[PDB]
Amino acid sequence: AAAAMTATRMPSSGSSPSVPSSIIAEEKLLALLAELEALSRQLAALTQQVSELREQQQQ
Amino acid sequence: LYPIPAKATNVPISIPSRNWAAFRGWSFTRLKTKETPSLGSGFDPYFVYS
Repeated sequence: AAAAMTATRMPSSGSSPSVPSSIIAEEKLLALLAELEALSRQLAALTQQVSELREQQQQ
Repeated sequence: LYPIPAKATNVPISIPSRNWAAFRGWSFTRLKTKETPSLGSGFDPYFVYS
């Protein structure tokens, strides 16, 4: 009634960026698709000359 | 998109006073909540389904 009455008396907000580091970029990209063919070409050339041992030993 | 609480059989909805010139009609269907990602979101951490 008196004394104190003179003054006065959720779910999901879904953030995303959190506490990780900063990020950067560059545009000098992508030789790498050539080596996948270099590697599998030269791999064949190994077997090709293993065959050239065998095809001369068989003579 | 209006939520239908689990086991609720009735879903009342309303739009306050409006002009309906050129209105074409209504189309409606029902979706699961777990099968619906929130649109107002870059990412939805509760969309635990694919």
